[PDB]
Amino acid sequence: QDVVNQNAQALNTLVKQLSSNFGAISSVLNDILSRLDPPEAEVQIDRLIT
Amino acid sequence: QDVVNQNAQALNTLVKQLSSNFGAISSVLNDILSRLDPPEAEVQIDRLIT
Amino acid sequence: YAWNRKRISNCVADYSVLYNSASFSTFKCYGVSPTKLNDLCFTNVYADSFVIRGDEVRQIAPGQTGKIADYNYKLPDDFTGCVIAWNSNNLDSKVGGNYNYLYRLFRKSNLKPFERDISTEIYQAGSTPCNGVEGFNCYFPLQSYGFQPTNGVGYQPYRVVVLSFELLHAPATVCGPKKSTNLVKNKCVNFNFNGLTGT
Repeated sequence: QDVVNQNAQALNTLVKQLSSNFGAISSVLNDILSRLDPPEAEVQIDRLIT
Repeated sequence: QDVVNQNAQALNTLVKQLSSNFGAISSVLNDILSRLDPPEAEVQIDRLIT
Repeated sequence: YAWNRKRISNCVADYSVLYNSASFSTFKCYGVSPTKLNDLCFTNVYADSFVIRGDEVRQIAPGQTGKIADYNYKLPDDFTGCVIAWNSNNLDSKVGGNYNYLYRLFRKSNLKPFERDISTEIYQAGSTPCNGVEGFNCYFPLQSYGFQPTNGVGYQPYRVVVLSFELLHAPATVCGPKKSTNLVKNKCVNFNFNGLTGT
């Protein structure tokens, strides 16, 4: 049971890490893309990618 | 044979990583150093370093 | 709206003669340091020159906004070259005002970077397609300027030129006055083959 618990928990953490800003303005790529032009959205998308 | 193949692939990937921009304007330290002043070239050199 | 594109190739360039020619309004180089311009070999350096109003000269940069920067001249986001702008009044002081210039007011599709806006014909602004009468909801895009000596100092005419040389594309031909040297072999030495540098 410890194996299953550890694997489920690691996957849950990997999933939940998709909702943090990391320094950008928003944790959704579609939001940034629909709110900004590329020449100043590169930095936000880069922080998210990193 | 898998040992040799895995070590060769690891080394090939490590040495191929030297040809990526990582965000900077180039992938050659000498180029950035020779066509940019230091106080500005620091950011590109630092992206490559990281 | 009609900016010339004067190619340059197969010669030697310089920058020292572009420092003391005149105290230009701006000599600013994106992606290259203006002091090291006489050390590397370029690939088909371009040249685009025109004249604009002195307060909108800020619009000349890779990624700005403004009537010229939107409907007249669009630089690439990865622009790599110099811009040289200097105040032109003594040669462009028209007491009656020089109105031989034109720029756009509205365009259907904005210009991609480095595109000639040759669409200098009649234009449609709003509803009721007017078929070239310039009435209501039809405003002419081509407008003149207000260049006269009595005009504001920030509104004076200015002569600008953008040297836009692309790098690392082909056998380079535009490196400056650096002198060659004999070839030595079987010694770990520093070399420089048309910008290609190393040891």
